[PDB]
Amino acid sequence: LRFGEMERDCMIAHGAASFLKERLMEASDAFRVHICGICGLMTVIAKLNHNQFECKGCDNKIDIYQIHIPYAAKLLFQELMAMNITPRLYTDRSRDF
Amino acid sequence: VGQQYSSAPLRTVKEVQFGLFSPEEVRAISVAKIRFPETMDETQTRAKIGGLNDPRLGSIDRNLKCQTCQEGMNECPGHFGHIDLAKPVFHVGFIAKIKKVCECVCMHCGKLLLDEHNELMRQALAIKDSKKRFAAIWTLCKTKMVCETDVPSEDDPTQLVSRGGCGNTQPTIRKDGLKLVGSWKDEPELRVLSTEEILNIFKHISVKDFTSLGFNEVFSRPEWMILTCLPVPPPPVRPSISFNESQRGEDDLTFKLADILKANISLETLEHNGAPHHAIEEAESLLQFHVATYMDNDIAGQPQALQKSGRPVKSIRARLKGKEGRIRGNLMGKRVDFSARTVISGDPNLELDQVGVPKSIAKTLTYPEVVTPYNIDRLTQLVRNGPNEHPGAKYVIRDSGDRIDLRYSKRAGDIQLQYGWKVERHIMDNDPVLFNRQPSLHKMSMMAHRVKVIPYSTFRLNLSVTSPYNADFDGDEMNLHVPQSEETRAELSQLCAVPLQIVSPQSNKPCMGIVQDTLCGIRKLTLRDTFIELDQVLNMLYWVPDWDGVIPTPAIIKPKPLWSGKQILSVAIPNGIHLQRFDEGTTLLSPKDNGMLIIDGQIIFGVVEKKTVGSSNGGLIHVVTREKGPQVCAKLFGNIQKVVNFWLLHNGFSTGIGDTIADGPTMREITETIAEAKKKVLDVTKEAQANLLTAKHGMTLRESFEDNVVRFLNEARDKAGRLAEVNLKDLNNVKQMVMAGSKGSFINIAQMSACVGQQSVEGKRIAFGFVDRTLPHFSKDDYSPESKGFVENSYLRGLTPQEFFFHAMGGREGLIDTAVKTAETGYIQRRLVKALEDIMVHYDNTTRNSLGNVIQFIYGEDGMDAAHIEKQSLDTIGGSDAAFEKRYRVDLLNTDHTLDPSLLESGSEILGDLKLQVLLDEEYKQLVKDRKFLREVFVDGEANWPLPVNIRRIIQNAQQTFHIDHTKPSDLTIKDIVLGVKDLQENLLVLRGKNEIIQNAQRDAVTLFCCLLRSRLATRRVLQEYRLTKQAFDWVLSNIEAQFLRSVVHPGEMVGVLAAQSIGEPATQMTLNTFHFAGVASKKVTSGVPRLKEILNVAKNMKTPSLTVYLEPGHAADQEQAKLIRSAIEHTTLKSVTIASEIYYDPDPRSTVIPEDEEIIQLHFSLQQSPWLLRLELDRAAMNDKDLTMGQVGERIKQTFKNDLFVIWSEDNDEKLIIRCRVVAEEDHMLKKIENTMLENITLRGVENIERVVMMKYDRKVPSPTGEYVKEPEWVLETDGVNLSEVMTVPGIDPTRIYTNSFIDIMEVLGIEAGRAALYKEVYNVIASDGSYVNYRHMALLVDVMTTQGGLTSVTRHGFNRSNTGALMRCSFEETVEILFEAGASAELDDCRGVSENVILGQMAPIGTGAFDVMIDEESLVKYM
Amino acid sequence: TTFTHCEIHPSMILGVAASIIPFPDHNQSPRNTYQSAMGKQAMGVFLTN
Amino acid sequence: IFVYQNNITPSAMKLVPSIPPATIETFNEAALVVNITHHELVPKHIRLSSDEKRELLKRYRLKESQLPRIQRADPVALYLGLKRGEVVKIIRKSETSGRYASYRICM
Amino acid sequence: LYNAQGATIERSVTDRFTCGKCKEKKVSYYQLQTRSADHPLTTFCTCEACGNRWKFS
Amino acid sequence: ASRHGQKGTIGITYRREDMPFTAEGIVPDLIINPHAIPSRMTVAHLIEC
Amino acid sequence: KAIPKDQRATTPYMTKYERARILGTRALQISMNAPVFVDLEGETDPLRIAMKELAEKKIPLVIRRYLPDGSFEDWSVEELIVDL
Amino acid sequence: NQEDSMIMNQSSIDRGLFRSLFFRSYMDQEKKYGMSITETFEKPQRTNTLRMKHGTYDKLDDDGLIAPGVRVSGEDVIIGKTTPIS
DNA sequence: CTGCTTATCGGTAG
DNA sequence: CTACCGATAAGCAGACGATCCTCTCGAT
RNA sequence: AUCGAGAGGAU
Ligand SMILES: [Mg+2]
Ligand SMILES: [Zn+2]
Ligand SMILES: [Zn+2]
Ligand SMILES: [Zn+2]
Ligand SMILES: [Zn+2]
Repeated sequence: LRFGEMERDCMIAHGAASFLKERLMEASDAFRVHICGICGLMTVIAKLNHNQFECKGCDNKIDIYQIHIPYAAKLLFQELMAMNITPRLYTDRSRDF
Repeated sequence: VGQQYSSAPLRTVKEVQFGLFSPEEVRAISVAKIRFPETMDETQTRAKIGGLNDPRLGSIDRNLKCQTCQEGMNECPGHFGHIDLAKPVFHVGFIAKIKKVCECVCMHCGKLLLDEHNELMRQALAIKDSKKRFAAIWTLCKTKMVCETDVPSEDDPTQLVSRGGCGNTQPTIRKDGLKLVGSWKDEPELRVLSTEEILNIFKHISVKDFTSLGFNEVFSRPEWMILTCLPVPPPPVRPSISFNESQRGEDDLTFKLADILKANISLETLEHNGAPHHAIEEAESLLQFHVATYMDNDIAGQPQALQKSGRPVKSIRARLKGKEGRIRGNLMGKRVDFSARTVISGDPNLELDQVGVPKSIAKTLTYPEVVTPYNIDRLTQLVRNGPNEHPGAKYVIRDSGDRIDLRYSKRAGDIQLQYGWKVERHIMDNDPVLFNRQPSLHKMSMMAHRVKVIPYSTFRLNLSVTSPYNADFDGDEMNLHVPQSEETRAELSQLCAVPLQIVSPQSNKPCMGIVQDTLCGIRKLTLRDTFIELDQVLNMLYWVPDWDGVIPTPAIIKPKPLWSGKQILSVAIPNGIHLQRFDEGTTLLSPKDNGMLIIDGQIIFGVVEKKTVGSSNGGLIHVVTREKGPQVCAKLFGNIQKVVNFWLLHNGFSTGIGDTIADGPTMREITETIAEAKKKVLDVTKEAQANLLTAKHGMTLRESFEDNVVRFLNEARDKAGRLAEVNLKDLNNVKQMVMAGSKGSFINIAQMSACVGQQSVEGKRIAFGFVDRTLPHFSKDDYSPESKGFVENSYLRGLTPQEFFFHAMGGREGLIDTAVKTAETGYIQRRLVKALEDIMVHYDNTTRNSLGNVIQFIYGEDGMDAAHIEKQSLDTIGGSDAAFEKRYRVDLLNTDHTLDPSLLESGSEILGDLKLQVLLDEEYKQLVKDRKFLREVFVDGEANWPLPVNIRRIIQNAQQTFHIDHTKPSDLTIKDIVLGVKDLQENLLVLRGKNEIIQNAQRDAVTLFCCLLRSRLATRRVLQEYRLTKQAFDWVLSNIEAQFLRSVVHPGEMVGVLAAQSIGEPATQMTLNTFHFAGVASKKVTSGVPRLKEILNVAKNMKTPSLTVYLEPGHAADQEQAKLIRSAIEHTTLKSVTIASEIYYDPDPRSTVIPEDEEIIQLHFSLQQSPWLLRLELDRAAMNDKDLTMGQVGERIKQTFKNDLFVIWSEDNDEKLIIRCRVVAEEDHMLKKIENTMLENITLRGVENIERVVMMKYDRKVPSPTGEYVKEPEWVLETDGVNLSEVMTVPGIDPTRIYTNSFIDIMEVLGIEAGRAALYKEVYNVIASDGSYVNYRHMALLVDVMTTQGGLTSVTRHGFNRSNTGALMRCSFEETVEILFEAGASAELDDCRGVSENVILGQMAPIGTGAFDVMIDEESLVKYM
Repeated sequence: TTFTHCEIHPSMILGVAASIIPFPDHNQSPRNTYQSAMGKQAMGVFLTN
Repeated sequence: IFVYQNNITPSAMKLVPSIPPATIETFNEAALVVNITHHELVPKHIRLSSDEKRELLKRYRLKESQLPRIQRADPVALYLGLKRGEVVKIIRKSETSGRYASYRICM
Repeated sequence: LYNAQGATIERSVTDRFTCGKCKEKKVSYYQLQTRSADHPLTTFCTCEACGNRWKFS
Repeated sequence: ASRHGQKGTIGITYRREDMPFTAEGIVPDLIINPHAIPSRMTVAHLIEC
Repeated sequence: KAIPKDQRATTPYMTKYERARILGTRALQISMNAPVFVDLEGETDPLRIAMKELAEKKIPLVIRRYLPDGSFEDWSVEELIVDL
Repeated sequence: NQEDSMIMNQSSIDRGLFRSLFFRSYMDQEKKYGMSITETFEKPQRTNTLRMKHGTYDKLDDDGLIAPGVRVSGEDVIIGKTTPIS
């Protein structure tokens, strides 16, 4: 059954945050992607057995992170790339505030 | 989750930098070179061709093959490819900015059109927002059309400093299709701008000339707004639909890339071949289409872009656009696992928090419990029982990485469990489950429960949890979600649980109660007339599961030992409970069993019903929750239920047509009273027909006939009701339900047994939809009740056709504003919901949004949880100076004002103590400062207000806890009290700062609560009114602090969402377009929903813009004085008083042709122009409503056209007033130019826009001389139209109390801080018309978000959705891909503290539970062994 | 009394569904509306074949 | 502080910001008849010394912009005559706790 | 003068009503409307003494 | 649902024994709640019966 | 930025959200075969064991409360007053 | 029987109150090709292409259909039909 | 049941 | 006594439209 | 199963 917006908006209200991550991951999309630390993108080729990564273009092989995002999110991030829009993914904040 | 461990580190997402794709980074990223527009078929061979999909991306066949990457299918995402373009392209949605940037730049040299040498440009270039900067820049660069060689310097206007190069003229750019057309200026040079040249100019714009516009040197270059190389989404982004082998059906986007690549090829087929020069670009506009249609399609250009079969085709955009879309329907609201749904049934044998789950659904859902020696003994026998009997499981997952499916698997019977494996077991008794009914717009709409597995295919719940979910059992269905982590399920029973959710936060009162059978029985059971005997009583006693195992001594012994109902129901009410009511005629010895007194979980007198046991604020449920706890209170429900049901189950209760048949005399006496009620109508129908009716201030004789008539039949029906009402005995089931609150209001009695009544449409009785009649069955002009739809019969008697039909009409009217209504109600609901969101109370008790902006400095102006609040009386603002002193004044120096020693043990040696009086004067000095102060807060004098910690009870408990007696003296000192109370006003912390600014704002949050305190905890009160002891007085103080501390709001609380719903919930209850003023036209005002739709949209033009003007303090009750100010505000035009404007040919301007004027000229001569006279007749009547005289009128016209229109006028004593004016080569045509000016452009006396000014007598309650709050009525004018800027400046009015329902104006004139107030008051009365009450906090919060920014940010697309929030938050609402585009177009950065961002990223959003970290202390673990 | 036409019988202003309701003129106006939206969700013998 | 009666030439009004450090204010006669701050609704705004301001931020841990803002030409703001960066300690009456303070930095 | 004064809100009051504000027996209402019949039907009163508004169902 | 939009679902089944019989000896096939009158105002239902 | 154990403002009372997560991540470890610092008087449910671990106040976890400028205050369940 | 729900005598339910039959109908065709390559009803069994369903096929006769007498329950097969496609 | 772009007027500048 | 910048008024455009749930039919 | 619509349940 759909966990609509209104249902999400009831959980936010209650304050139960972890549960909302559960209604969004382990019981739904729950995918796992590799991003290159430098040009935060969905490009890293992952040869999972030989433990080699690399990132042609932003030459890497070293600085590579692993994310736990919903599949649909991946789809959106890709669809946007297919529209020449680059959605970056960085695993550390430089800004502060 | 995602199969197979990966070496790379696990890290969450913190930032998201939006940008654009540079062709150079497109070619470095791609792995497939894409050049061919086919699919597979290397000539039919089952594979794929190295041209389109598969060129090195993702496969289909179930082949590891993905450039050695293996993985495949569900592990490898998608690899991108690129496609070289022969000619540059416009990005569909970047059209506007591409035009805007060209308009902002000059060609040939590529530079900003305006340097800093231009000063107006500096202010624009100073703006620290890439959005608004480029906004003010474009408004300046839209004028320029020349590349300026030399420009005025910073010194003198004869010398110029040089900057840019050659100055060619620049074109005016318009949009058409997907290209840009321009016109160089000497007759236009008309030519189209090529994508090839635009990029040549966009490459050549300086590195600093980027950033000045909203662009980035790195992430977003204006040259990458033009597509040179197009990236290509893999299969997962446009996946096929495979039917075995030799059957393929592919996605739409796939066809797009074919059509694009097929066009791009036909292009390069003309370049390297014999091209027809300018026949090429014919097919170049095709490549501009396909690449522009592959992204967006609902554009301005009409070509819809079909695929054969008439298929609009989903361009990437539509995939994301709200609802069903990728963002809203697929990211914010996913479909979920571990969920269920069936028909709900009520079950009066389960506890409140419980929910009967069908055995089947418990066999289907699972919970993954990790094996431990704590549960091995159980979890193993579960696995053994398999997934068929109830207590069992359906999976066992070893720590290796593979499941064991118990429904198969040769080793279901074998199986050794191990310490650390996850058994996936059935849902079991007493697990936590989130239970929910849609449409969900409450915290209550979602609550945790305790699964109690039962047979039969229904979900079962407790009657008394029906109103929060809003359920009946007529077929409703409900959703259930099952948590999966011990940490997650905890996050339910500690927040979402049902009992925890009893004190509704939105209306500061308990939302669940006792209803129907249990509530209608508890009345029948209570009446002293109800008695129970030995045998039955014992059953009832056993029925309560908390019964002390001791049967209470019978209220009656005498001949036969009988018990009373009250006596045993009190077995359900725990120990230590106190409840005082007193209804109307309630006297400690109620002669009617009114009200209620409960001491020590015992009924003493008073029948229990709704007021006591219902969701009422001052009731039994409220108390027990604050007094005993949520756990102890939920159990209370079950007790009252289990017992009352049991009795009722045996007593019986029914209803028949006999419960709606009144007396013989009573019925005739009704029909007689409707008889005199008809002749009362007839007479005031002849009155109106003989033209004898008075007009009423309420306008129109015909309108005042309707007013009169409705109010005669409505008056008649109602007193026809009170007849049958009373004729009904006490042994009348319908009347019995009316009393117990269980259902049925009195009108239901009235209509059924007495008289249906008058039906209405829009507000007035039925109309003449049949040309001077209602049904063809009546003659024309039958304006009497039965013709105009007054149903005289009672439902029991049965309507007649005309009645039946006219009743059907009045019935439909609702169904309609339940259809037109719900649509726009949910969209105002969702808007608020999305507008507030991220606003949460932080740990410094501030109130901030995701940005980090303060919104309230202390949540709801005091820092208190809304659930912990009650309507307690402020006794200090009420009463008279006479009563005040007779009450709060203790004078130890006065023989007649001292605490009688018969009170205090230490009172007789206190009479006179000068020292004690100095700390007994300071109690008064402050109690008076409290009064003076409060009367300036609540000017109404209203004393009852929402405040934490009910004291009446907290004191009444001390009254019966320590059994204090009013006979023997107290053991407190006066130093005990004054120095005690005071030492409490230093312990009631909210904020906790170390320094000045915090502790001086802290005093403020408490200020109000304390007045309540000094109000009750004063001397002459504590000793004389309640008799407290040193012990009990210390206990009360010890309590009050605590229960005030528990009343404080917790940092984490997501007030945003909470406050939103609380307004969108009753906004859903609101009746659309009712209009209780339709019928009395010309005095209509907007009400209900559309009125709110106005406010939430910061609406400029409004339907009813009234603005209320109060009078100057003194001259406020003077009638005539009121009609003098009236006549000075109302916009009175020459057009208002004019009757007829005539034009005469009067040739000799020395004697008038008209003999009714002869007397006029004699005077205006006694004391060369033109013959075309212009006569004007003014009405004496209108000319004296707005105090004017002929001279004043004439002097005004003569100074409009001034000394070139010969004007004259009569006096104020002639049978007819006249203004004759003449003019001074077609002069009959210039005498009409001026005919219109003498009307719609000439003011006499009044402010413009202020048409109609009505006077009304208001009631005002005011501090009387004697001190009491007394009814002093003033005169006040209302109005139609707004001109606050000027009406205020008028003399005679109070320019300090002027008000307008146009809050938006009261911003522009009185300053934003007043606008806020006005905005709130304007919201309140909209929600207060419905009869709905919302706690100040929820509204004030919405009100604040609309102001803080600076102006009046609307709660629509245009408003809050343009602000500086993260990209992904603003894109979850309305304008989606339209914001995403601009997001990357201006290199934006998403902070990711917003609820929506982390929800989109599927991570734990910093919200309540997640508003912090919890780390393991190394130096507190070492101590624990 | 200038009558031109008489009505065959008031009860005919009802439609099919509505006509099955007993004593509809004894029922609250909108009630009948509801009943005329369920009788077409019932289980009868819709035809003999 | 200059008080005009109907309106000044758009040229003369731009001989106003062009002499530091002395600012110049214009005012309409009609806009000064009644004192707005006397109105029932308008709380008394107070200007904070850049000391009390630099002291305020610290105690509420703010980054300036995070503060609620007042329009630069807000009637009350021009009554006090405010500048870009200055702050007002708007102290309003409250129906949930006697008094309630609030702050507004100038836009 | 009769023209200057405005509409007078006249509505038949019932003695079959309990009020919170002034607890008086002077309350008028207006049938309607939300969802008529099943479930039930709203019933919005008023106090012309006090101003409060509540609702039934 | 009866013929007056008075709907609702079986919330439990009792047998002839546990049902309330009349002196006659009869027992009902259906037992609806007295609260399904005042609120809705279906008087035809009472009369139909 | 690290506010020290002194100069402490934020409520000394353990907020529902904090507690509801403390019990959580504790009922978590308990289920993961971890050691228990309280006598389990015939108990089998982790959440029901952490609740006994709470009134005896023997949980080794520090809550890190953030204010909206970065800086934070570190609080142990040992220090926090569990009222409710 | 509270809030829109009612008690219904089980004994009368037994004796046959409000009993109702339920008739659902499943339908299918054999689809030809412009080059004579029709489908086929039958009781299938593995063999090279393999793709099937999980239910008990053994309730079918051979023609491809069940006999009216029989008794379907779970996810059983009610119509056996195959597509020969290269 | 309204925000942003365009034209037409009334004033001030060489 | 004409040249041209600036204010204002008036004319035409866009993007929203309850939550969830079950059925049936038709098509590259 | 993807896609378009129609019929119906809950406020
Ligand atoms: Mg329902
Ligand atoms: Zn990279
Ligand atoms: Zn791959
Ligand atoms: Zn140039
Ligand atoms: Zn009242």
